[PDB]
Amino acid sequence: KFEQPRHGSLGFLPRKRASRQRGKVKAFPKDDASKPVHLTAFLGYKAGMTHIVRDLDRPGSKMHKREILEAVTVIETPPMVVVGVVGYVETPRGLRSLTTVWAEHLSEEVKRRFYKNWFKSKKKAFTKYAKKYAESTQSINRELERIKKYCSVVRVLAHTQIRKTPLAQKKAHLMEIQVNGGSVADKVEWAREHFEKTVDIKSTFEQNEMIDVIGVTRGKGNEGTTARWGTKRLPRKTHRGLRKVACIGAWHPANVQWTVARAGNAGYMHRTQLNSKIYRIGAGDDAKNASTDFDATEKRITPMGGFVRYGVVENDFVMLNGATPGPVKRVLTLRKSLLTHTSRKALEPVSLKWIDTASKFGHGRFQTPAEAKQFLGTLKKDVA
Amino acid sequence: MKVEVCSFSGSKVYPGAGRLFVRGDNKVFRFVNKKSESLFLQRKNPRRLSWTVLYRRMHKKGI
Amino acid sequence: GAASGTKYRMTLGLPVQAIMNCADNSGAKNLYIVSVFGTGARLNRLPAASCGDMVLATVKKGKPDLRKKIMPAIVVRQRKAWRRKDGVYLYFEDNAGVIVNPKGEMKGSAITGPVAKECADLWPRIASNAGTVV
RNA sequence: UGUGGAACGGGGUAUUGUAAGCAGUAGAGUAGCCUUGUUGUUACGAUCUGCUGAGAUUAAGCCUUUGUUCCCAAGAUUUGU
RNA sequence: CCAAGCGUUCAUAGCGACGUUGCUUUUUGAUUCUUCGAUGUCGGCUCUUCCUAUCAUACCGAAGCAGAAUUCGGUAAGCGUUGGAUUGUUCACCCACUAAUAGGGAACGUGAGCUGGGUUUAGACCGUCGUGAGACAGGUUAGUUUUACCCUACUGAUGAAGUGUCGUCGCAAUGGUAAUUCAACUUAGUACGAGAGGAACCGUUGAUUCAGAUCAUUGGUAUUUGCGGCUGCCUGACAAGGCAAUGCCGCGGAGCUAUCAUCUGCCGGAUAACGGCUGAACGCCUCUAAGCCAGAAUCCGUGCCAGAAAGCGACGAUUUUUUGG
RNA sequence: GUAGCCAAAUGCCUCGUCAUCUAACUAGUGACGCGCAUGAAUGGAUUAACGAGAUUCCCACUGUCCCUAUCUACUAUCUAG
RNA sequence: GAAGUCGGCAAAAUGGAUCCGUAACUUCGGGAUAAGGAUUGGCUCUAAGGGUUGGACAACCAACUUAGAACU
RNA sequence: CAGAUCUUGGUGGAAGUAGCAAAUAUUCAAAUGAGAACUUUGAAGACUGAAGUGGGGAAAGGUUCCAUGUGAACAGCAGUU
Ligand SMILES: [Mg+2]
Ligand SMILES: [Mg+2]
Ligand SMILES: [Mg+2]
Ligand SMILES: [Mg+2]
Ligand SMILES: [Mg+2]
Ligand SMILES: [Mg+2]
Ligand SMILES: [Mg+2]
Ligand SMILES: [Mg+2]
Ligand SMILES: [Mg+2]
Ligand SMILES: [Mg+2]
Ligand SMILES: [Mg+2]
Ligand SMILES: [Mg+2]
Ligand SMILES: [Mg+2]
Ligand SMILES: [Mg+2]
Ligand SMILES: [Mg+2]
Ligand SMILES: [Mg+2]
Ligand SMILES: [Mg+2]
Ligand SMILES: [Mg+2]
Ligand SMILES: [Mg+2]
Repeated sequence: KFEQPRHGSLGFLPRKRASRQRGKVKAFPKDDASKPVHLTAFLGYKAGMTHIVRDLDRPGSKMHKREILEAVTVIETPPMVVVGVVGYVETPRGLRSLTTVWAEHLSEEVKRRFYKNWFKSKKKAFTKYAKKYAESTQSINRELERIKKYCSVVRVLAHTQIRKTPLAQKKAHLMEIQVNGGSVADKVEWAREHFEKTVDIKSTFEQNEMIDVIGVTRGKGNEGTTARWGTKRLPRKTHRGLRKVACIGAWHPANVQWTVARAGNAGYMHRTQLNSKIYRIGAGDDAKNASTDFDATEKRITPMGGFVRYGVVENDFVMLNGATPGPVKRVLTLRKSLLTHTSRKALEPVSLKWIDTASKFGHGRFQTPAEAKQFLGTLKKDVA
Repeated sequence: MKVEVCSFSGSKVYPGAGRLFVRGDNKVFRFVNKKSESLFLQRKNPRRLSWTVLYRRMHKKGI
Repeated sequence: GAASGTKYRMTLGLPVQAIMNCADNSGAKNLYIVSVFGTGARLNRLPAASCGDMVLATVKKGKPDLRKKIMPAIVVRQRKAWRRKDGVYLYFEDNAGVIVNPKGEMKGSAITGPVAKECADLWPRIASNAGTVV
């Protein structure tokens, strides 16, 4: 009596710690053979958040042709390197990996992924495989041919160039990225040609595209039911504590039910958030990364003082609208959308008017070093 | 995309910075942060606080 | 409902039992919020109003004729800061409303003090009698 | 033994709000001595002004560093088609 | 079920006596089978789940121009079912909002979960009763709410290897699963209607409730004891400090956090009710007889979460010139 | 059953009836009284002052609440005994 | 801003002193700190209020208050 | 003797578990020693703050007083005390 909806979703169970950190693509987009060959996912690094001003183009809206302010998330996306290919055969027990073909040479950062102590090891990871590649170059072609004959699904092995980021970790992140497009033979040919080659973010995604972001959320440790599940605080008078659930079950079933809120792990969980819109695909080689057609000031996408706990973004980046799972510097998986988008909100072209680059280490008031120097004039340190 | 000026500190107010306070006598105040807003509500005179620009303009700081 | 269109979500500042100034010349001074129109169902949650919202109120201080009865009213000012779609957080010095009939027509004829833009766009009768808007 | 690390130092970014010291008749005034003055010396005086957007703090879960100084090429356990 | 009848006219649009067949009862009662070497006792709060006897939401059927209103009528429990004044209360009535404020079960769900307003018979007052001690289809006031450290369950957390070792990348059986409702505007002063008036599918822009994150902005927080300010006393003064169980005040980065902040939340299949097609029997007719379509917020999937610690695959290197392999 | 007093800490019926306060009260206060079963030192009525007594309300105030968040110390926790 | 709850339980708020001002009612004693207002630092001054003591008076010594002003 | 919430004694699982968290608070060096978080000395930082954690008594205890030694038991950790 006095009904209320249950607290939290039974679809996100169990609330254990994720068995991974990277962020796993659970489902790739349906393959269309009529399209050209392309990648369906990319790996980036969460650099930080800022906000933009843009003019809204939404007829029928009170804010049509008016300025809106929006929080955005900046993900640093240097080009990934294709290092291999995996073929999967359709079977009555699911997809099965038939075989995996690697590039002749693998860089050190990807080879660090195969070790817990790369430095102390003998660095013997693909040394015998590499010799096979340069003996006759015939077992490589045979393995690729078998993927063409069998293997309805083809995925490239691609790794990040984490050394180009300011991260202290040297071990690169490696993932299977499904190749969608025309024909299994063309997938394998495309993959072989990209061995040891870079694929960059603008060849995967485009401006205004709607994508999904997959990552592991911020760790929270344990939490009681009040914060883990949102249960009501018990009264001040409650003996033996109030941050709990008063009644965790009836008589009969003489057992605690799985649907009752319990204290436990409250973070570090795997989530795929849908419908993040790409507001900008920045280029790491141009000094007007954060400039607009209305803000001509030559500035890049790094706030004053650098991204807090990240550093300077010197590579390509994406400027998704809103929030993403996980903390600054966690690797995030960007995936092509499984849905079709025809709504006006999804289809509207996005043209930014201004990107904030003030310090996020406080109440920063200057967008650029030059603006700070002009407003304040000269200081005791500036003169000498 | 116009940039306002704080009613207390005189600093540049970019979009999303601070809060806007509209007083009962229809006078609108723009504050760049809570410090400026709090000081204003403490009846402080910005011309008496050295770090503001009203104090600097009045006292001709920086020639 | 059927004011002039729609209103964006605004931080609610005036729950039930809140008392706000009467900003009109209807003879009232002390609107006491009893209910908020459009409030759905949520256990233990108090109905709460923002600027532009129609509420039901009683008059606690003012003309004896206006008291002891429930009347519609519109919130025109609030102290809790809310966020405009352009990213500005704004607030007024006080909480005020004006007595209206269900259609939204003002019982009084003049409004003292500023009036929120959200209230003005939704209710043209309030906009006609408003002085400075925002 | 490495485009290695660490501890410091420097720059940036932030926070506060103008350091100590010295000077000034700026100062409500007051009291002693004189050539007695629209700068009278002298002493006391909350405070004020200037050097001084100063000084302090700044990773502790900020950014950066070709600066400096040190350190590491070590031991122990287990595991085989 | 029966059909005398009301329902100008038509016994069963909707009402419907006398009889008659059943279901349920959360009603006290009946009984006395369990418990008297002891199963904590009302209500409220909290929290979960189940039923359908459906208030709202989805789709359908019948009566009369639309418009509506009723039968919620038939499927259907997926998803909702509120804020108060009062009742110790259950019940109930009242002010409101709302799409709607449906009814029940879970040891009359829920006290090592609380609370203790009810009950609470020790203190005490009253009314009636009693010669009295005392009593009560009554009223009143004051009256200790104990223990988990065991097993299991549940929530999270590690983990041995005979099937070589240690890694990297994966598959997916099975379990879980999620979205919800509203308003305004276009359609449209249009279909329709003598007139008055007056829609619908769709579309758009917003919003409610819920769900999962996040911290650019804004707000809260302060041992940043970061900077400044203040009182008493103490280190002879200044300066610089200390003590005052965090002395006190302003601001206060970082972090944490807010429905006080922002972001994001699909489409496929099979159906129910019910409606059509080809077609008979019962030589005609008729959705059914076999079959084929269409069809709901239903069900089952894809999508989302876990990943079998005794389900599995691809791949890399295989104690190194000591010794083991 | 006089003077008084009362749905009273005494009225079953009962949420008595009227009025007042409230948006809304089975509360409370004021009245009313064939009062089941009020009533005169088994003391009746009134009463300033006093009360960690009971009861209703108003202002102040506020995390009681909307709706929760944050911080400190000691635990819990891991270790030796 | 009591919507929470049986009930403001708990907490908050008030608080010293000086000057203003203080209702019903009353056993005339009270009620009463009723209620309700204002002020309060530091510094530099001014005025008044007492004692010892040398020839109408007086140079120190020994002193403590109260009220006010200006500045900040 | 299997029972009597049997008697007396011994000994289990619960378990290396509950716990050993009031009364602001300790740190450095030296000495002694087989061994020092706890002894002693010096230094620092603090507290009781004269209605004392100070200095005495009455009642009660009865050698607890002092020196020199010891360190099994006791001082719920330790022990050179
Ligand atoms: Mg208690
Ligand atoms: Mg920040
Ligand atoms: Mg409630
Ligand atoms: Mg499944
Ligand atoms: Mg001391
Ligand atoms: Mg009465
Ligand atoms: Mg008599
Ligand atoms: Mg424990
Ligand atoms: Mg108030
Ligand atoms: Mg209440
Ligand atoms: Mg309530
Ligand atoms: Mg209290
Ligand atoms: Mg025996
Ligand atoms: Mg026997
Ligand atoms: Mg025995
Ligand atoms: Mg223990
Ligand atoms: Mg003390
Ligand atoms: Mg002391
Ligand atoms: Mg002694």
